[PDB]
Amino acid sequence: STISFITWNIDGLDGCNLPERARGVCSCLALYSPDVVFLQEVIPPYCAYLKKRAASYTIITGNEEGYFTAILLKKGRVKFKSQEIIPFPNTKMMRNLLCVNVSLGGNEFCLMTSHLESTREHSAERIRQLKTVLGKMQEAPDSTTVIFAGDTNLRDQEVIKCGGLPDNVFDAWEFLGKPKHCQYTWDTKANNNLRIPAAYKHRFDRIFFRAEEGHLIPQSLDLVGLEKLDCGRFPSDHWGLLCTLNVVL
Amino acid sequence: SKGLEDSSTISFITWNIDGLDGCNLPERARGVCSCLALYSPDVVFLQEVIPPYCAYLKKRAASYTIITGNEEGYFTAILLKKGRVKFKSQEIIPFPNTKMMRNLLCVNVSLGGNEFCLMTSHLESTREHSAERIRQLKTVLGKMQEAPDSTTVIFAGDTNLRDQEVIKCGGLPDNVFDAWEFLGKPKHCQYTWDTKANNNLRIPAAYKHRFDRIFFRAEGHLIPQSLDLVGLEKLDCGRFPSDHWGLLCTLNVVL
DNA sequence: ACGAATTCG
DNA sequence: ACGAATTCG
Ligand SMILES: [Mg+2]
Ligand SMILES: [Mg+2]
Ligand SMILES: [Mg+2]
Repeated sequence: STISFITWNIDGLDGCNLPERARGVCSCLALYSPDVVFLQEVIPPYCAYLKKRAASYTIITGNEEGYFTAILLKKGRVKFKSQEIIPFPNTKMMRNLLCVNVSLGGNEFCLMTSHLESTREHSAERIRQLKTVLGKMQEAPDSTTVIFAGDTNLRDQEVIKCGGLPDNVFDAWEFLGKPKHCQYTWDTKANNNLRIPAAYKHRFDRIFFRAEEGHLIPQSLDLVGLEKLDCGRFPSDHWGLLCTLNVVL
Repeated sequence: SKGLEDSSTISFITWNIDGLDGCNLPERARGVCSCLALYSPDVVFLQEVIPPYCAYLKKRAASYTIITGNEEGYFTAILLKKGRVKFKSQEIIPFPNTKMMRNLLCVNVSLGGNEFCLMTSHLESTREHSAERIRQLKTVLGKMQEAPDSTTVIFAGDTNLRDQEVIKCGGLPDNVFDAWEFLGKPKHCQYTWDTKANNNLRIPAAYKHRFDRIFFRAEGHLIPQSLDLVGLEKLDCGRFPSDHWGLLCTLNVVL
């Protein structure tokens, strides 16, 4: 019993080349055919595109206006049981926490995504949001496997300020030994989309999990969306993360 | 006049006089000088002095010896009342990472039968430069601690501090006190920069800060007596001498 | 969605 | 020399 997924901030707020870039995202999704896709910065017409292009997935969204997150669940692999949205009462960017309860065969999951408050300036609110996420991860029954995957905008120091990850919550990248090839998910040296004429890189996109001992084992982690499209730009200013995991009973 | 009874007292003004605003500057300098004439402080600590402003001080505050923190741009100064203060030396300590030509100016003097190290600075400005401002504060506090134990150390200047930043510094050292805090945090002189009450910068909003502060090293030998704002009167041009209020402080040196 | 600089109210 | 918003590099 395995589960595979992609998490990706697809920069729907960039209107430039957006249709081509959306098609680019989905060409990448088609190659890997993940069980679950967690998306951030979806906008309404992008969601409308996904409802047709990804009609083979159940699509759950974090809002209906502005920009928002989504979780796509592969029909026939993933059974959708419920969705839950938890607000971030002090967000200035309409951010929230989107959760879905699902099963794959006999295994129950709570899958969660968010786009935490952006920029250095909003560190304090981002930390409060992270605490909300970690709190929610603890609520599921012990028998349920909890996975958060999303755009956290985190700096390592902010996780320390937060108290560090709890003893029963793990970061998939850390678990896999901090591989260098997929460390940075936002990198202005390698990615030209924002036209930032400087080199900055961050591990903004992260995966946290809580599972009974050895019931969830990350197997691989890889960057996706690394190829330029016809327009000479990438699907997004972020790279996506493709993760495969086994559920070991 | 300063007679026998007041011989144990040092009085001073600290004031960022906004020499970077050239508009109405000569009239505003005359306003500052009128205040100095009224209170006749022993020492004046100034920030944002520019070279033309030194000429205005030589004309309208001629009884003060002027010691400056630099020769060009904008800089601090310490003014010493002739006949009261004996000038012994001046020291300038750089702030190697300043982006605003800031530094620490110290003047060693004798006054009223006591040796003093008088210090001023204009610490790095704006919220954005908090980290550098904190580094500079540490330099200042370190220098206050280094002075010979017999000397009385007083810093007065424009610190640009927010209260949270002093905490991040770990707070003032054990033998260093803030004069305003010492006097019980009086409300009348709490804010030294206030855009509701002062319109020189034409900021269309109401913000207020205790940017200008006085620190002293002491045990029981230096006792603040009073702290008051100055420069709260509009001049003929309808503007204040500066965007900051000045602070007038008197301290007693005790056996 | 970087840090630095600048504009706006 | 404010904070927020925007622009610049
Ligand atoms: Mg973005
Ligand atoms: Mg593997
Ligand atoms: Mg100023």
